[PDB]
Amino acid sequence: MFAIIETGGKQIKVEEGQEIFVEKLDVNEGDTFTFDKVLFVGGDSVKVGAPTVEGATVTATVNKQGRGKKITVFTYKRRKNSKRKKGHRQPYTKLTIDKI
Amino acid sequence: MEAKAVARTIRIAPRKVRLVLDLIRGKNAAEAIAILKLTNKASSPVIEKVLMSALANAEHNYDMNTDELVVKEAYANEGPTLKRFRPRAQGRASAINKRTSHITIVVSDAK
Amino acid sequence: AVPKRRTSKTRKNKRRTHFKISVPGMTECPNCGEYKLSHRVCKNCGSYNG
Amino acid sequence: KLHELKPAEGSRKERNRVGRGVATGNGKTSGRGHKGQKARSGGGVRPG
Amino acid sequence: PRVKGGTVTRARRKKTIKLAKGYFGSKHTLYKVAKQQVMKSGQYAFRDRRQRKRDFRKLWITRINAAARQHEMSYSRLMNGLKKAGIDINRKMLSEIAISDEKAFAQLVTKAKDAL
Amino acid sequence: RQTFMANESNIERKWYVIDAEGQTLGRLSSEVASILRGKNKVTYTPHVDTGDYVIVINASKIEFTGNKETDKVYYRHSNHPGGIKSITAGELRRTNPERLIENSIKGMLPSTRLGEKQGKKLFVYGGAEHPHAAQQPENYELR
RNA sequence: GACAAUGGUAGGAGAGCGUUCUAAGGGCGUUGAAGCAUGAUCGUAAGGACAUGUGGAGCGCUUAGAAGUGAGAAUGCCGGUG
RNA sequence: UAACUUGGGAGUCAGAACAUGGGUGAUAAGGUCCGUGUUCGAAAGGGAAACAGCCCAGACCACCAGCUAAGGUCCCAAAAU
RNA sequence: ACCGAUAGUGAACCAGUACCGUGAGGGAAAGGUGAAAAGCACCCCGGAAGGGGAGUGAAAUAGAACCUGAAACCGUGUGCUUACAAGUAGUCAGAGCCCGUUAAUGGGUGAUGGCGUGCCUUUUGUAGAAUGAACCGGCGAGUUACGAUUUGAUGCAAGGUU
Repeated sequence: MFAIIETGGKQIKVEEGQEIFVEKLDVNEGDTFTFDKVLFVGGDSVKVGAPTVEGATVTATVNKQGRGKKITVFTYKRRKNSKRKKGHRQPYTKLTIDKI
Repeated sequence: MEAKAVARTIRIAPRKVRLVLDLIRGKNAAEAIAILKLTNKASSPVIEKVLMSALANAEHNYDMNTDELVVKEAYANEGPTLKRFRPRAQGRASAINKRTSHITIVVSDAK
Repeated sequence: AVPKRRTSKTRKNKRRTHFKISVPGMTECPNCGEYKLSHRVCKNCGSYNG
Repeated sequence: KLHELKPAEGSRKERNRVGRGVATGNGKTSGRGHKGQKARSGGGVRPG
Repeated sequence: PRVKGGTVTRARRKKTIKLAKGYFGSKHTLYKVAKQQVMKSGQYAFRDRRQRKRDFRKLWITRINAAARQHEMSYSRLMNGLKKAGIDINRKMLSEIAISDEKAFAQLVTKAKDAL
Repeated sequence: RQTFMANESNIERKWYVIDAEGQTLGRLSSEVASILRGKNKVTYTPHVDTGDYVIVINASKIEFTGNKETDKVYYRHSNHPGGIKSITAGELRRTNPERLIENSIKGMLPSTRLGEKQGKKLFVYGGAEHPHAAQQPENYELR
């Protein structure tokens, strides 16, 4: 069985023992997290519904908390002598689904 | 082992020597010698002397048998050109590049 | 006319595909032992014997 | 201490350098606008 | 004092010639063609980072429309029924269930048929 | 992040057979094209073909509504100056109907390297019998 | 911590990176300086490091000062090479 | 939520199409000259096949999340045979 | 708080010289082995040039076409891919095959799908068949003196200062 959790303005399909990379959370490396919003559990014998299966809090652990790799945002306008360059690294946290 | 021999600032354009170096690259040694002997091209004797030099270094400089060697490498690099002129019509004058070349040959016994 | 535009070293290297020479078309003389051109005389010490 | 000097705050400024890049906004035309008599090395009109 | 401008121009012209490698021919060797190509590449990446999010929603919409016709619904009727039932799974998750659990897409389609 | 992408190893293609008797040209063609592009499969990946093979029997029975046997001319140029040949859609059916259906259906497939490899899975015969019995072609009903 | 704002030419305002030289302080170097080649590193940008090869003796860091201060385009000058 | 006064610093004085009130032309012109509004100029994104100026709408950066505007839902091509 | 061999004299070199002009007159370009010539005795291929050794040397890709040695350009070998296809040559998604790093959501190649008419200048408006550039490297454009005015700083203050 799997589950569907809503974390960062997105849904995610999680199974036990899977490593996920979600948006930044305020939990610290080594701790454990608990996802409340769960839209669909099961996939072996029990199905459920929504907007929220009242109960069924997935339990994970905070594996790492880091930053993606830099993407350079460069754009220009032809013949107008206007250009611009930025650089970006989006932070993330990596978790591991312990138990659904 | 490999033996090698070079001939520097041969006075022939490099892309005229690369035409006949491509016929003997890979062949045996006594076959490449006859190929260089029986070809019409003007750069045949020069490559033949460089090949015989690399075949002679093997007998004496590093002892090995000359009936087993194969031409492992043979190439021609550029060298310093010469800048001459040719006076054409109406006062003009056009350039002339006298190219040179560096012919290298490496013979190996496959070991 | 003049070339409208420069030639890549891809187009040049393609067009020099068939620009080459061939192996002299030679046999081995059965008197000199050495190599020779077929239908020509043995340039080494020897003759034709055709 | 000659290895630790600081001017009074607000006493020094960077001069401005035209003709060096488009990020500055003064690199091309050097703040002189497009073609005219006021855009020519030399200058404009007598004052007044 | 005179400044001879040495070692500064090459270091910034070489950062671009290596930021364009793989490019066909002179576009990875020369500076004035590699620079224009890298500028165009930056603008293209900017545009494609935003077209990607629409391409993938079209892909999900096609798979969920192909999965719903096997239960005799349209895609629009299935989505209307799911909205009314109050189920809020996104198209990305709905396509994944449709592929890896048909016994769960059956449940979703039954609820969306009963919601009218 | 989590979108399944079809690969050549995963693809399992089936064979269908459709009856083009008593049907309209364009209405049959659009559905056969949707079957050939593989938009009828939940595992549909845009970059690689997941479509099925189709066999269209009885091509001589497709019909046109209205005065289409004399109108609906088909034009084609030969690239030589002046040569623009034509054939009405009524003389093409009685002569070579299997080209009629083939061109109709292939005008609805994208013109890309993959839009040809997807369009060469269509086998059109005018007449009830087809050689491809060794492929076990299921019998598909248009809707 | 809450709320908003952030397209842009000409051009106006602000904050900055880097180059050569000088003063004062604190350092590195034949156990290998600068330069130069490669790399899968860091910074919001200009740009900053580190490792390896080479090379063969000089060179950075901090705080201030002064400028022959940063170039893809002028049918630009000179040299080389297609 | 602006406005005005005083001072330092500029650029601008070749405009364009569309809708509407007019002159001129032949109730011709992608014509020309004026009043009024929009957009382009200096504006990317979606639609109009393509397409400065037309319709919708103003990009701080990232996301393999959702709702809509003009316009659309047989296939090319997302959504009603 | 002058230049450092495209700079500084036109000239760091046997330069106002090769040269070029009937003449008056115009005018370049050319630096660097090593601490010490110790500047390769001798053997081998070749007619010689040129090598390959072996020796000098701390170093010979230091061998007089001598410090370093880069880019365009010219080659040799190879890992992945390419002969039914309409290409501003990339970007986004993505199998397969080959590797293994500044260890991190790794590097190389790219079957196939979507989107996509270079840069600068000048314009109401240019993908434009309007202009400029063959490519690479070096050089190259708002500055200094003396006055005026406004702003920031600092010292004194009915006084301020040569």
